[PDB]
Amino acid sequence: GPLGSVREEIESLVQDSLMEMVKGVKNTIESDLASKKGLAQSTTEILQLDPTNKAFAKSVLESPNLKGSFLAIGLGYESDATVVENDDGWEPNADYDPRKRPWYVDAKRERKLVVTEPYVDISTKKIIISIGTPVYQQSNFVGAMFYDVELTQLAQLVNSVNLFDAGYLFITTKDGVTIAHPNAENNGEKFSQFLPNVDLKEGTQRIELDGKYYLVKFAQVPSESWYIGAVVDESIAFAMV
Amino acid sequence: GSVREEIESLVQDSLMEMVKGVKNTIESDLASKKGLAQSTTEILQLDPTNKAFAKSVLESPNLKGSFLAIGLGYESDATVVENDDGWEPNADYDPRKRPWYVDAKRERKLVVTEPYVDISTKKIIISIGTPVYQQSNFVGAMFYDVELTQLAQLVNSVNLFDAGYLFITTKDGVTIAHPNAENNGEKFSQFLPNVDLKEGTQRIELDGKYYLVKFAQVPSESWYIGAVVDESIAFAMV
Ligand SMILES: NC(=[NH2+])NCCC[C@H](N)C(=O)O
Ligand SMILES: NC(=[NH2+])NCCC[C@H](N)C(=O)O
Ligand SMILES: [Ca+2]
Ligand SMILES: [Ca+2]
Repeated sequence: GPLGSVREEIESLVQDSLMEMVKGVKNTIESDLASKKGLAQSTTEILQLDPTNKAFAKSVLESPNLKGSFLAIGLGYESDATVVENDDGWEPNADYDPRKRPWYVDAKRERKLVVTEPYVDISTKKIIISIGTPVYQQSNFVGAMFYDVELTQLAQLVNSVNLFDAGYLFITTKDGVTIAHPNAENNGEKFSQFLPNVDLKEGTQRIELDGKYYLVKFAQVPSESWYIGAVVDESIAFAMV
Repeated sequence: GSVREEIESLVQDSLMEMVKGVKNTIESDLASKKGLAQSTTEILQLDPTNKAFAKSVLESPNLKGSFLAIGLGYESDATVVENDDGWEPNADYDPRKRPWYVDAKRERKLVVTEPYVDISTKKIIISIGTPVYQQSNFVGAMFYDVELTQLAQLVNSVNLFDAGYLFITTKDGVTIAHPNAENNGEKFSQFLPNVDLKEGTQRIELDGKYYLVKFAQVPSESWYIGAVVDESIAFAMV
């Protein structure tokens, strides 16, 4: 056990908290996504019993349980770029082409159910992930569907945990864009503005920022390709143990 | 003694682990299936009397692949719209005298039955039961059969080093999960007499052998998780 027996206990405790958040993120988000996946899949299959029937589509997407399980649900058509949608607070722009949206492109490309990476919603302007499913009349691609999922539980998980008064946990994208933070205004920004000179990589990093010493640990969430980050002030943490 | 109390401690650890495992697999499985059964019911409420529409929806691949069997019983014709390729309701089959129907009709909402023997597959199953409405008329009820195979895997995955095993019963003591599957369907007292279906620690004597029995209740259902060990064999191992 090399130099820093109190410093290798901090690192060990941060690793403990980091691992629980990893399991914590999986046990909430992934189990929720799995539930929402099957719901989106059945909805897609039921809808292509009569895909061009947009009245039937609106009827299904206005169904209370389905309507209350997602932020918003919609269908974009290939030929028309017509959008059937169930959000009582959103209607397409003059400029809104579904066929060039991330959930659409992914669904058409994979020819199966897809999940997008965190992007900022157009109506809500919050960062969300969307469940994308392709729609087929009968082997002919007519369009794709979006099932918006707000990352609320990520905001709750991160807020709850306090790394023994020395720091906090946070979540970024694969490109280091913050999506969950105790202070929510860091969301949408690259984590380099509140935590500069830190590489987005799994493992342990130690840096000095203007007279302060910080301990940083990153872990990945393989299924959603997110990074979970842990920061503490090593000086405060050291004296505390 | 201290060693006997350690055994009781280790049995409790395995017991609590199993309770957690049931909630982390079965309950999350039910949670996902309940949301699906609820959305499926409301979709069918667009045209409840449409036999063809119901059939085509119940035959949708993902929906048909997420349940053991899905059906709709009517209050009038007593007819059934089923999606089981290998079944067809006998003349003696009345949907409205089945557990899922009465429970769903009694309640305002979606319901989950106690584990019961499937009339067709003869397996032990639970059914998600929902009411079907038109104009706010009760026009019938639906069932969503769920196999309890994930219980068998949990129960079978336990290795207590020949000292004992874990088992699951209903609130009535009817075994629905056992390392010896031949005990499923019978009351647990058939192989474990003089044990009350109560939460807590019990020590019994059976055929010159001494056993330690510990029960825990799964509150969302009413299932009891049972933990049993041969105290002599347990002493031997640890
Ligand atoms: N609730 C909404 N904002 N719906 C429309 C946008 C859907 C999806 N987030 C997109 O940008 O394509
Ligand atoms: N797999 C089946 N065939 N299920 C239909 C018969 C049994 C069903 N649980 C009921 O009592 O309604
Ligand atoms: Ca709207
Ligand atoms: Ca049939």
